[PDB]
Amino acid sequence: DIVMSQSPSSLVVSVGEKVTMSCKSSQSLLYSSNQKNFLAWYQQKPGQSPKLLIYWASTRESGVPDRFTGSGSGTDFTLTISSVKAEDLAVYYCQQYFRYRTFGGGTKLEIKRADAAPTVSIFPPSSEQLTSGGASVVCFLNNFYPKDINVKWKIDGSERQNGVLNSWTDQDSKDSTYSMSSTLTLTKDEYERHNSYTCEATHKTSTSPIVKSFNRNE
Amino acid sequence: CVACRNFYLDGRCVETCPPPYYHFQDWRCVNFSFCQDLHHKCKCHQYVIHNNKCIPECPSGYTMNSSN
Amino acid sequence: KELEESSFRKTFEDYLHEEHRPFEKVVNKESLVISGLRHFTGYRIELQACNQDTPEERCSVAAYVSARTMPEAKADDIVGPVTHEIFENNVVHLMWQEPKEPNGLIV
Amino acid sequence: QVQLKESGPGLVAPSQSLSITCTVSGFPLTAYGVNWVRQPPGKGLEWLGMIWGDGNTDYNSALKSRLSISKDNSKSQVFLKMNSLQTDDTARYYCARDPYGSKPMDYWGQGTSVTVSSAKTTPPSVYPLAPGSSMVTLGCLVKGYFPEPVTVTWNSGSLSSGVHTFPAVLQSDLYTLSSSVTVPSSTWPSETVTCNVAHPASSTKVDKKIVPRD
Amino acid sequence: HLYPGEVCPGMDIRNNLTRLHELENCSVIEGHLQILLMFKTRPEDFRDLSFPKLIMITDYLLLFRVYGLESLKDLFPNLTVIRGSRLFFNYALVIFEMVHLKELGLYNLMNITRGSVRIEKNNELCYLATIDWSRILDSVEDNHIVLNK
Ligand SMILES: *[C@@H]1O[C@H](CO)[C@@H](O[C@@H]2O[C@H](CO)[C@@H](O[C@@H]3O[C@H](CO)[C@@H](O)[C@H](O)[C@@H]3O)[C@H](O)[C@H]2NC(C)=O)[C@H](O)[C@H]1NC(C)=O
Ligand SMILES: *[C@@H]1O[C@H](CO[C@@H]2O[C@@H](C)[C@@H](O)[C@@H](O)[C@@H]2O)[C@@H](O[C@@H]2O[C@H](CO)[C@@H](O)[C@H](O)[C@H]2NC(C)=O)[C@H](O)[C@H]1NC(C)=O
Ligand SMILES: *[C@@H]1O[C@H](CO[C@@H]2O[C@@H](C)[C@@H](O)[C@@H](O)[C@@H]2O)[C@@H](O[C@@H]2O[C@H](CO)[C@@H](O)[C@H](O)[C@H]2NC(C)=O)[C@H](O)[C@H]1NC(C)=O
Ligand SMILES: *[C@@H]1O[C@H](CO)[C@@H](O)[C@H](O)[C@H]1NC(C)=O
Repeated sequence: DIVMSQSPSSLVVSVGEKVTMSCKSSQSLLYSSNQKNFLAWYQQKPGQSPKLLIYWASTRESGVPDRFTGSGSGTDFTLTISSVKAEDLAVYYCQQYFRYRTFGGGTKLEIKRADAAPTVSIFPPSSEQLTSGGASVVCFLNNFYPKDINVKWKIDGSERQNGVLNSWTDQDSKDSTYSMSSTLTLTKDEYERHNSYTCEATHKTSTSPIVKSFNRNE
Repeated sequence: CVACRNFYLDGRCVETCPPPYYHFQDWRCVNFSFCQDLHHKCKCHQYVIHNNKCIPECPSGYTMNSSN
Repeated sequence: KELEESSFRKTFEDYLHEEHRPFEKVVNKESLVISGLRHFTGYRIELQACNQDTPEERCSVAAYVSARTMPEAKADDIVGPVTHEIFENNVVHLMWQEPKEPNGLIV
Repeated sequence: QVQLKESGPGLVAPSQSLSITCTVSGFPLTAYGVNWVRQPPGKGLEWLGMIWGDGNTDYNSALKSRLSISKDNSKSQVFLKMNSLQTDDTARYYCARDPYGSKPMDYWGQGTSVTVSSAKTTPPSVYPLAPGSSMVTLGCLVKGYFPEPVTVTWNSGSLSSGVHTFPAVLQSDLYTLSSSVTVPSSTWPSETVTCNVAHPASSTKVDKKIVPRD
Repeated sequence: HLYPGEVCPGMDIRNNLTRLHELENCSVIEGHLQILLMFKTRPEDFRDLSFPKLIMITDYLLLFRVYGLESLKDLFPNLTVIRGSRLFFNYALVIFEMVHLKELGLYNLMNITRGSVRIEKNNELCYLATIDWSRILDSVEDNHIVLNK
């Protein structure tokens, strides 16, 4: 039974820096007959399928940038990215294909970037949703860094905690920022029972929150 | 391909014979069963397995583990 | 390396167990002089060895060899007049007898 | 040229079987292997099994007890069958070409999402998010569907750089997500911006034009 | 695709052409091929004789004293590789005392993977100077091509 162990579980690096990650197999993957290692490295970008980067431990797959170098033999292997690009954000897996196939746990590569304030957008419920008897107030907080952000909802000036759903996107492949949606769901009746709706975002970027709001009446 | 640079397997040219196949006559990949059939067709050369190759006889210092 | 080549020639030595052309039965001799042959011409010579002729010949596999005779001195020298005609339009028709018997053929 | 595509049911009842078909093109199944790999939500890649050119198979010693891999060489299709699924079998299932002896798995299918649940398949209600009274951000709320996934595009994919499609949130056996698109003010509402939402499991595909408010 | 036909074992074909038809369906000869000592054969015997399925020989090809054979272009039109796993005294190709052979004509022969070429004592043999063996063998240093037309 071949066990593949990857380290570190994750690493953060700014664009341009060198990165190294390890893969260790419980059994030697070196084939006597050709003195090659039956080991491969895959890259899996968020929401995409895995892409082969390296095979035979050191052979780079067609169309793979020279930035990626595989090294090691027997049981200890390394993947190195000489100068990380923003686009390299992904989970890197090693696989042994000696006899049957086994994947490692993966190494998540994250990007460090300059701090960035979020772009805040607020949306009243759709007239179509209101016709159906529902009312979802959406607030988007886009393109910010670091990931930690705090969103507060206010209805008629008072804070609302109940009924809020938040979702964060994966780090952006091009600008290395994060985005998040915050949805406040109410019944149409409950929605029509108030006038002012506010979405307030607090980030390391400012002490004063980024505020967006609207009045139902308008 | 009209012919293979390395080895032949399942209508394809391959770099090496991967496990669980064996290198045969330094050009094709064969399974255990094939190598076994050659061995028993003798029972000339009773074929053996060594270093991922199906070969006529054991190298010097080696003997046939009968079963496998 | 020379004894790999020695054994090679020896391997084939060991592997080695109607129409009429001009011939000659060469008695008590290990040479032949083939006379009356066409100038600068190649020939196919089949040589065999025989240890019986009397009650039916008993002979060797052929030893095949080929050779071209030497050429003649003036065989290719064009003879007879170099003749000419000149047409109304001053075109010159040169004429010469090709060399009837040359060294191979004239190219 | 080289392609693989998985055809799954998307939702499996607990203790029922899963059947998938991987249809391939651009290479012969007689010369290549096909592997099956799964990825549970937010987890790694797990190798399930493989089928060699000569039809013989290899399975993951765990899943071996309830997994079958067969193929039809003439139809260029490979089959996965998995007995008595449980919650933990919920994952995205991929088929991948294995040019054995030369490369490891090189060509991967886009994958097929399988959800193991008793819950009923429910199509989403798609709502346009136009802003109230340089750039403008618009959105699309995709609410009350099951199971995952949904595909969201903007102007059938014409719009891509300014797009953010948020992970769905599950509340009461129904998922909801939102997608935003940021476009130049000069392009909207003067030019149409449409959100295109597909929910394969319910065989629904809807378009919602984002219309300005009064 | 690759090898549609059979894999056949090596053969030593002597005296008459009868056994030669055993190569009928071979795409690969897993062994050597020797054709020798055919003294009664004439061109007529070769006019309708062809093995277009033969693509490769794992060991060596040897031709010695085969009468009436003037070219190999129709015998082995598609022979592409001679691997030379086993050799005849260091040679992967041997053409010797082929009385009547005018050309090799192995127009599909691209590679000799191991071993050298020995072409000797073929008094009618031409189209040798026209072959660039450096395209077929890594080392032509050990070739022995002499005493031919
Ligand atoms: C004919 O085809 C072969 C196909 O690979 C061409 O490459 C030669 O391949 C042989 C193995 O098939 C190599 O030989 C090996 O060399 C190593 C030492 O380097 C030795 O350890 C092995 O025992 C074996 O002898 C050979 O190096 C390699 N040569 C080159 C230049 O690639 C060959 O070149 C082809 N020739 C022509 C003229 O097309
Ligand atoms: C193990 O190998 C045998 C023999 O393989 C055949 O011969 C090889 C040299 C090569 O040419 C292979 O591609 C051949 O298949 C297998 O037996 C054959 O099985 C096929 C069906 O898959 C059948 O049509 C053939 O007639 C069989 N031929 C013989 C000679 O038996 C056998 O299936 C293999 N077993 C396993 C477990 O892989
Ligand atoms: C060359 O092959 C032909 C065709 O048969 C094929 O080869 C067999 C070994 C087997 O794999 C068949 O399924 C293939 O179709 C042989 O010719 C035929 O031989 C059979 C008897 O074996 C006879 O019934 C047919 O009528 C023959 N057909 C023709 C057109 O001749 C042939 O004998 C094989 N020769 C050699 C040397 O292998
Ligand atoms: C071919 O040679 C064999 C002996 O090797 C002989 O028995 C057979 O009759 C010969 N056939 C022909 C057609 O020459």
